[PDB]
Amino acid sequence: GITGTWYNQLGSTFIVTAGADGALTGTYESAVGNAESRYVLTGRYDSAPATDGSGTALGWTVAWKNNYRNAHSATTWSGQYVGGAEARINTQWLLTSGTTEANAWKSTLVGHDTFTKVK
Amino acid sequence: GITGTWYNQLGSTFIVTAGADGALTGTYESAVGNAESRYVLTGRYDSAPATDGSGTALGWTVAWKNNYRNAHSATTWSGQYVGGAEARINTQWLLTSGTTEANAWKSTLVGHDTFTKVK
Amino acid sequence: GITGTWYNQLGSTFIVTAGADGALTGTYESAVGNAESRYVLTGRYDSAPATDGSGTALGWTVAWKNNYRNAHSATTWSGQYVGGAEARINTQWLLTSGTTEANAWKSTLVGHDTFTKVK
Amino acid sequence: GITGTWYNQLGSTFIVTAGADGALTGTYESAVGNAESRYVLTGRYDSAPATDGSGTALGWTVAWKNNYRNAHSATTWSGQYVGGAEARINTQWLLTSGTTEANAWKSTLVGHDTFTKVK
Amino acid sequence: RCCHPQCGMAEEC
Amino acid sequence: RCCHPQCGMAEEC
Amino acid sequence: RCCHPQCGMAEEC
Amino acid sequence: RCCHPQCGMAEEC
Repeated sequence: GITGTWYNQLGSTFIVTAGADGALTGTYESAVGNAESRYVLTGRYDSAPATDGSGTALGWTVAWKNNYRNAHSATTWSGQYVGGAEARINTQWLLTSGTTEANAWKSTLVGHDTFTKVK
Repeated sequence: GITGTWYNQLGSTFIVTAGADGALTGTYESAVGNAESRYVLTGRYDSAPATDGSGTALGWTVAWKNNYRNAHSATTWSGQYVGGAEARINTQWLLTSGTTEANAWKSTLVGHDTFTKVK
Repeated sequence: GITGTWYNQLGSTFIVTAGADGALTGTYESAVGNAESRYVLTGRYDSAPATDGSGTALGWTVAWKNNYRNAHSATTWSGQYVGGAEARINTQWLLTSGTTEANAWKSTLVGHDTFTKVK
Repeated sequence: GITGTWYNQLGSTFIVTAGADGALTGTYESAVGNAESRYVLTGRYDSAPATDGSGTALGWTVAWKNNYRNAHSATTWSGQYVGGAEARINTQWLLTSGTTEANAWKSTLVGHDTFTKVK
Repeated sequence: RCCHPQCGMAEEC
Repeated sequence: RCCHPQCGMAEEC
Repeated sequence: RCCHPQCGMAEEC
Repeated sequence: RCCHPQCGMAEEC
């Protein structure tokens, strides 16, 4: 139920494939999805979740560098997949930028994204 | 400078290989390193950081399931690598557990880890 | 615009008074609001926010102890107030429980709440 | 054990008084302590913690505005107090800045501070 | 279902 | 308005 | 004391 | 270096 295209509420598109081994591989891109806006994503998920109605734990990372741009930062999303008619992936994320030692205290932003199968 | 063995203050060992393409691959295990305590880790890092003395942004994920155990959860670490005689990786992490809808509000723990090349 | 009753999406009610000095005082209670479910809250807000359309930064704390119950924990909400027809307070929170040194690593939960003037 | 002067690793000074009612009141200032760098702080703590060796949960807020300056932001610290010869307050914080709707996604920074009774 | 003030607890568990 | 990949940037700033 | 892989768990609880 | 009250700012930037 995880493999496929996901959309958040910020205009971003998440395309991912869930391997039988627990691997998550894919691309994170803008609403448009031009070459310069595509970034590699890699992650892991629980390939054998509980059957009591609990969500499926997962997480992935995207370093904001591709063959055209580099934002010297990386974001990690941590959350869970919930199946059903209204399937969604609820996450909280951490975006860390490369900084000098003096600015290390303000190097990390925190937020939350909800991804759905429909725009 | 990233490739190698890292140790945190909680008694965990992180062995990783930094690819030229920005990929991070490795294993996260206990201090002892027994087979049942080893988990696959995958992440990404900035393969072309700034040269103004800034750190290198990176992040990785570990889903807490291997061929022996399953904790139905996943942790993502977000932070930066700082080279030098006393090299280290300063991170903040998010640990999400698979939960029911009713317990979703308390599904995510937050913390911080500092990894060094020496125990 | 901050003084008054607020409701989150988890069945909680926030009653607060914003002082001219930047002080926030009030009570945090359940949907019902019985004596045993009421807790004291104290916080601070920017009493002279920008006029470029930016939100008003604020934060408050609630220690989960009253004259009847004690959960040995405290939550802090950090966010901003946005006025208008659909006024809201968007926050991210941290809930820390008192723990032994051995469990300190899992002492803090992170989440997000959105408060509105209408249920 | 909480009342008194505390110092973090960033060069900041925290002076607080813990009331019998669970209230925390004080001032957050720079190492120097000049008038323009002093800000009001208010919070809450567990006035009846467990006796099994667990820490004391607490939290406080500081809105970054005083009679001299205004940074249009507020920080909340959530953590626990641990008594003893080497007493300390271990915290994680959230710093939110007043932003426009378009910049709301990057309005909150996350970090951690450890306060001790000695510089 | 909720046993902590945070999730809107009303009845003690 | 958005100048970072995270907020859905398409056009460089 | 540790019963989760992240705190360095060696043996199951 | 520090231009925000939280990092111990003394003088304005």
